[PDB]
Amino acid sequence: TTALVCDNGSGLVKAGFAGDDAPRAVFPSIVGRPRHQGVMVGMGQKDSYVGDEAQSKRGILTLKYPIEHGIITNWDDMEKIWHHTFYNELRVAPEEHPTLLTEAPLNPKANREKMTQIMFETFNVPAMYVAIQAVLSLYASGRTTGIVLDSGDGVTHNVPIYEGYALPHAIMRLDLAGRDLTDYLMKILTERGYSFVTTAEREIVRDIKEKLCYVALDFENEMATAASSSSLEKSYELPDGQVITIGNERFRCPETLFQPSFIGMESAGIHETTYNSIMKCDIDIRKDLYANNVMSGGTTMYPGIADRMQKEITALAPSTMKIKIIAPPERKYSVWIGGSILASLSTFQQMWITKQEYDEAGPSIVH
Amino acid sequence: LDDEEKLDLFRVVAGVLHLGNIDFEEAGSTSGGCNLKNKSTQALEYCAELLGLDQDDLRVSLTTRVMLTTTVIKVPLKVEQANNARDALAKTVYSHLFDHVVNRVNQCFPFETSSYFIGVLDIAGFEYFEHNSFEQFCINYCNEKLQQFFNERILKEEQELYQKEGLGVNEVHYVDNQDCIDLIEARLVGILDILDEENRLPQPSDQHFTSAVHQKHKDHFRLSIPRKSKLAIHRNIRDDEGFIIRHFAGAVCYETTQFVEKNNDALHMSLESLICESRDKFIRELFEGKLSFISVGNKFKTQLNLL
Amino acid sequence: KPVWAPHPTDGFQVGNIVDIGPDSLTIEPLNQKGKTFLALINQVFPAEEDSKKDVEDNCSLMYLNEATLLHNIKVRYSKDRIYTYVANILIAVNPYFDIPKIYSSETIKSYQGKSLGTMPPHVFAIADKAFRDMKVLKLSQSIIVSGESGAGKTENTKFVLRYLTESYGTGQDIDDRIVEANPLLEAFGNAKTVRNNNSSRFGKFVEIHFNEKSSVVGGFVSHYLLEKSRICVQGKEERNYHIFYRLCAGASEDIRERLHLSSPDNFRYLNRGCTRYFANKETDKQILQNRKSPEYLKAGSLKDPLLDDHGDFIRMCTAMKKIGLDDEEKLDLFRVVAGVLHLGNIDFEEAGSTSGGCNLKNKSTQALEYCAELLGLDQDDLRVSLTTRVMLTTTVIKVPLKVEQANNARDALAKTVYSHLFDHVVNRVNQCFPFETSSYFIGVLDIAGFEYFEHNSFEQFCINYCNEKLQQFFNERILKEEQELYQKEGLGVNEVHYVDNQDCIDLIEARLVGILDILDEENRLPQPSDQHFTSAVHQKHKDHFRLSIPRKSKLAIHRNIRDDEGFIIRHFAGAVCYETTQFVEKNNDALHMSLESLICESRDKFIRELFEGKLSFISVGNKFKTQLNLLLDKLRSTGASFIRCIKPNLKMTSHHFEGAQILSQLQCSGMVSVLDLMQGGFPSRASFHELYNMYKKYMPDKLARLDPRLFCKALFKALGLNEIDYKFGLTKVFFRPGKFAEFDQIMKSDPDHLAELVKRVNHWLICSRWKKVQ
Repeated sequence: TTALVCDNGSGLVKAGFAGDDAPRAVFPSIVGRPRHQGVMVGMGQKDSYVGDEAQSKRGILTLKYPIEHGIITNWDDMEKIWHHTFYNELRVAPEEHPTLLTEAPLNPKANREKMTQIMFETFNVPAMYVAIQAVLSLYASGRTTGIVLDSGDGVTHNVPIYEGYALPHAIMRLDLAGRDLTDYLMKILTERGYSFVTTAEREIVRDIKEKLCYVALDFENEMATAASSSSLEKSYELPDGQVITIGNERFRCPETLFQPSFIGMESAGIHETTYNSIMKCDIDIRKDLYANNVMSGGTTMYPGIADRMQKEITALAPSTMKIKIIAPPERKYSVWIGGSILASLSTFQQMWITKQEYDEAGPSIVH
Repeated sequence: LDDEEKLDLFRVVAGVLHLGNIDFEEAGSTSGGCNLKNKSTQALEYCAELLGLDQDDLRVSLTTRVMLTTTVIKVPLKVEQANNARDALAKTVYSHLFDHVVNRVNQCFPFETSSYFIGVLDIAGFEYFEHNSFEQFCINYCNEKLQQFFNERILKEEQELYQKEGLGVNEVHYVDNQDCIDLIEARLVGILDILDEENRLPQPSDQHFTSAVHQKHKDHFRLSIPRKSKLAIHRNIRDDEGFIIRHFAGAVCYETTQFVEKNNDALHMSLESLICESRDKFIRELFEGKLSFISVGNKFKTQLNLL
Repeated sequence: KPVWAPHPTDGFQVGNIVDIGPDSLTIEPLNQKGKTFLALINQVFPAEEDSKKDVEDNCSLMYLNEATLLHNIKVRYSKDRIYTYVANILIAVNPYFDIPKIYSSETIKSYQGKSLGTMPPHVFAIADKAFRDMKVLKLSQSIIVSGESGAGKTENTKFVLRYLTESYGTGQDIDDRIVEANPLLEAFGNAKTVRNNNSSRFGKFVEIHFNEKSSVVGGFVSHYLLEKSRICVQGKEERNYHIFYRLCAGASEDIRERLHLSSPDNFRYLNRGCTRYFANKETDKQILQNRKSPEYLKAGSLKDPLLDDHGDFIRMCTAMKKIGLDDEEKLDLFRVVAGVLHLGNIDFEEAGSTSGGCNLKNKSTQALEYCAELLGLDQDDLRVSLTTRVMLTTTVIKVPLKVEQANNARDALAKTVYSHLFDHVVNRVNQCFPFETSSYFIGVLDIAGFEYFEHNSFEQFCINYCNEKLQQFFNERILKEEQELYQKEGLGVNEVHYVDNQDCIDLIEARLVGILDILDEENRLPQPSDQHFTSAVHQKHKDHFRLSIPRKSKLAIHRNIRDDEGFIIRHFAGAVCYETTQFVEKNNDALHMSLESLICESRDKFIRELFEGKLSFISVGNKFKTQLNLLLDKLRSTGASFIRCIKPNLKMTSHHFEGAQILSQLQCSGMVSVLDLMQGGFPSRASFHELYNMYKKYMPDKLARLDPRLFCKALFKALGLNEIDYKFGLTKVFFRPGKFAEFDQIMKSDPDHLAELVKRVNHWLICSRWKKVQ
């Protein structure tokens, strides 16, 4: 019966039935084979632990996120993600539910085909649809116009939508955030002697990326107040008892979203990709793209955005034009609350691909 | 009814009046969010005194969508959804207040061991006006279901009686109104099955709902467009301003203005954990994750088919 | 021809076939037009031509199947003929009210010595047959009464024992002790289950001994299977044992203050499940206010037609003085039961000096003073016996235990005392009917049948495993032995093989690779796990046809269960999912050597009377497998008799027949399967007295004066039927396939021709008058 909304996060895969409250399953996507010899021999140990159990078994495994820069590593691990999710989280048979899968706005062919095709032949769902995560965040925001900033680990996106059409020539994909923000944070925490070099320990880095980071209002002036003796330094406690004091680097890492020169990539900041996508849209429509700037995803939950984003855009944007940046709480589940609204609406049941027609058609027409 | 309990009944009726005096605006930090107006601070102090709630906990319950990750977060609502939530909270209190008055009266004539019973219905007939809306469509829809009951109890049962008394009489078939029932309340393709789906849609529209009736039922003999009507009044109404349903009692045009607003009866979970959680004993006595918006037209269709 | 159509409410209803095709059998109901549905070939069964007939033996039917057998029982329920012979198996239906004269002593004196089939089926017609086999083949006979709990297996057992101590003489000076003792031992062993309020959680086996002179010499009652786990943990809708609610709702205030007893919610072994008492309106006001727990105050009494906890305490203490139990010894029996309750109130923690060790909680000091006063032990010597592992180097050292092993040791010590207490009560009762020089004996088994619930655990797996071993006994005693009898009576019959359940036996109890051989090895493992035990079943038996995973099941409930939360075993009675939560805990029955040198060493004389280096944990599942295979050796060594008791309704009231639950009791008892193998080469086989009643109505009064042995031999000779199609036996006529239906149309055809053939065979009997006399 009931449809299932499963969002193919790159974080943070999210899963839950069609409405009305919150996702049933959220997990950090990691697959990990055991890197040490067993010695206790027990046995009973699994060939690969998925999350959450692989986050209770850090240091005995080598964690591998299965989706890297929006590309799935292999469908052998992906199928195990799916199987784990449906069976050992949700507790549901795929033949009972038409499913809803998500993708990125711009991703290479045949990554949506091969996925769709394998999931139809392996799990044998009766119907399926694949939605881009940005469109779903507009349904969640309750707007029908605006440029959508969907920023999650490890692919961010910039999609302009106008009532209710999309402009293909203005959609921008940045591979800037968020795993590179994790790797950059790990590179500037080595600068303060905290040797977190290993794959597993990168999850601990991610936890300091969540909790302890903040953003400047202006870089140059926060660098000024950093030179002062004031307490920008916050003390974190580590699982083995160590106390880590980070200060300058604390606001330095998120600023990368406005200056990709910090990471050293040639691409320009969210600031400039916003302006350059807006100034690829037709003259009349630009008026309502301003003030319907909508943020989304988990990596937009740094404290100083959006009012950093606001002040910076307001400096490059035309004078006397009203700019509002829409950023609700809960942005990590924005996409999912989108999907819930979508698959519940009649008549869009008939925009699902059904198994009988798929049997004849195959990967054609999906895209 | 005690005079001290009559004063608490007057506090509930006056609390609905000072609930409607709360006006919203936009803000934020959330940036998208909803806040209240400056003129709604004196009105919120007198409203929370009658209801028996704290002012700060009622201000972030009319303006937010509470959800959980089990922590329990709060997500600010839109301004149109705030105005629909205040109006839905006012209709929710009067619903439980009307059921409380009949429960006080039913307690003055309690019954014990029963078997047979004589019911007495008192409901209005086809009342049509010059300007007809949603409530006149609910009255005429209830009259078409009662008239289909009268066609199977006055005409079908009666001719069964002519064949029970030795009269015999050849069966004469009546003209059914079942086609109107499978227009107004039809599953997936009915008018109430498109009206309740419009409220679930992001950015609802009265022009989109009017065109969806003619797009879904293009050919049905019971349905007509304002320009196909011969009555003059209907000649002033535009295509996206209403639609004509032909009933057994006549052809009635229904305007589509505020139809969607009237079909909104959303009961927000944060307001449920507020009206239940009131500090007043009378309100507690009155009120003694699915489905989002719940449905109003199918709430009434459930109570009509149960009758 | 009409067939039997599956109906949801009635199970089976009458209906014709009006469209036919593969998996498209369109069935129109009879006398209910319109409701024409479709079926499948395996769900439709043919029906009998005559609807007014009811047959004593069901092998006297023409179209034998489950729907024609459920209709014969539905008609004989209406005509009040509850006792019905199906082949060599007695089928009994519980009426739940007293039927006139069927239990009469004039009825019992009538039946005495009469041959089977000559007299109508009755409970005493099975007991008379298994008394003449004592003189024929001279072998001890075991009466095995099966059926779901609350089906009358104990009341019909008291009718069988009353016939044996009356029809074949007396025997015992006092009969009534055997009858009266059963509700006494059911106080200790009965509990409350989801299926039945009054259910027995033990398998009693009466052994009435006799001698070569054929007279009773006394008896011996034992018991097999005790739900020891029930003491420690109970289900939500279940109670514990029914003696604890008869002690807290029955016993006086000069007994409860002397045993320091409080309300059931204070005791750990009684605060898990249901604490409510079984009482009626009058008894509700009789129970004292201090005995009523807050859950009893909120939810009130439990209702049953028979049970009353305060009422059954008066009939418990009356039955104690009738078996000769002294009131001073009854007070020591109450001190042992109360000592198990204050044993469960001991709570452990960690400490130490040992640093790893186990200690007790502060709240367990007042509870330990009252527990050691009832048990008769010192407090300090019991505190370092629940918390240490005593060993020797011969000095004798003590090594503190873990906290989980302390909680398992306290629970194992509580189950150990109730084990020896249950054996002490049956030893006190067996002493009231002692036996002397024996040879022959008649056993009477009383154990429940396939009882499956919505939530199934370890004890439901022990009941279904015991039912699969008993059903493999029924497949080699009802099907194998019976076809040996067809080849002993000159019938011959080609052997038909049955489907064996031996593959389930070598799954549950297989050596090294069995489920109990992995469950008992899990408890020996350091840090046991329920996830490790569930994955070890699927890792060890990956391919077995009897085993399935929760995701491979189609039932919805099972769809909520996760892979590491349970496993599905397919049984002969159906596919049952067993949850793996607390399976390992229930398989723990470790008897620590320090506690053995404490319970034996008690200062109380009653405890001494009760209890009158290998193997570590000892085994619980293989403790019960030893006592189950020992009872199998007593069944394979004795002559068995098969009685099946069918419950007609869940309300337990007279004149109510549900038809859907009764059908499930025919499918969860092997009845359909035994009546498909047995059909073989001679599906219809009817006795001479049954063929006299069914066909005398087509005969005139004058001709009907003949005896049934002569009437059946003159009607067979008059028709001249072929012996290979119609076999004439000693007391029955055996019909080949399609020939009983052809014989019914002989009798329903040409009356003048049949009366002329009766005249011709009468002439032959006048000529064959002297030939037989020499």
